[PDB]
Amino acid sequence: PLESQYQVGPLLGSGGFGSVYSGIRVSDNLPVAIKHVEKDRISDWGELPNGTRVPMEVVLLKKVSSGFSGVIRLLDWFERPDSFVLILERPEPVQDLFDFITERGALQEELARSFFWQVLEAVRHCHNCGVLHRDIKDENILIDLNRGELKLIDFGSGALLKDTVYTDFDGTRVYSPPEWIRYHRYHGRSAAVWSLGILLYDMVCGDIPFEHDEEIIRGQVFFRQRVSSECQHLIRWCLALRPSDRPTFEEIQNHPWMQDVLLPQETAEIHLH
Ligand SMILES: Cc1nc2cccc3c2nc1N[C@H](C)/C=C\C[C@H]1CNC(=O)c2cc-3[nH]c21
Repeated sequence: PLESQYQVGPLLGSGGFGSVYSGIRVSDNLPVAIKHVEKDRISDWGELPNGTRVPMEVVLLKKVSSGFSGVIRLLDWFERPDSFVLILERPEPVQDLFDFITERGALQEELARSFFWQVLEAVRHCHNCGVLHRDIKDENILIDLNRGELKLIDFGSGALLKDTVYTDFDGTRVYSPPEWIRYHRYHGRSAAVWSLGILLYDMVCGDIPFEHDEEIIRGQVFFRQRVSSECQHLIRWCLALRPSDRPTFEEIQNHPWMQDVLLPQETAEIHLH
């Protein structure tokens, strides 16, 4: 079933998420990504409308799937005795934001604005679809280098969006909010805004602002690179200690630093080509 449909290429990466290979769909030569995840390594299980027991990740990807290119598209999935295999769309050429920032260092603010805006549109879409990502970070963002379009990947730490408190977390600790560190409690949207503040800092400074738990709890932001006052203000707002002091997504996108965003194509032409 999987063998007669897909042609497996080289390993793209492996980690907590599992193992992801490059691939081609034989029928139409479509570039794909083949993700393998061990059953033992999945703690978060979900159910389809069919009543079928699948990883939460599959549930969440189906819930976010549409013509919108800001989230990775799940094309197909398969169950093996000891693993689940996910077929994902693969943009070509592509590079993850972590690698991109590593190569460029700190991003120009115009470029950071375009990237951050697109991330915001992607996250808002997820929330509007009842999906919380819980792992927003540079490594989980792909850049379509031709089109200047960004894509959220890896919903393996995600959950159904709810208005009540989360007492579980499996994403990246250095992106997690002080209320998680201190109390093991957080709410979806406000935790997501914190991680977005970490991400934005990372874009404009070339690195994350905090490494240790004590740094997260203190939440004192030091800028190691030249960053405009407007951007600094937005970052500090997203990184407010009290979750209710953090901006809503609307407030972020209405912020003066976020005005006059480039289109993705304009972004690629100026910054990527
Ligand atoms: C180059 C590349 N293309 C991709 C296309 C579709 C989906 C993924 C993807 N990943 C890469 N490269 C990255 C660096 C490799 C592993 C990261 C891994 C992280 N978790 C995922 O679910 C996922 C999806 C893709 N990649 C991942």
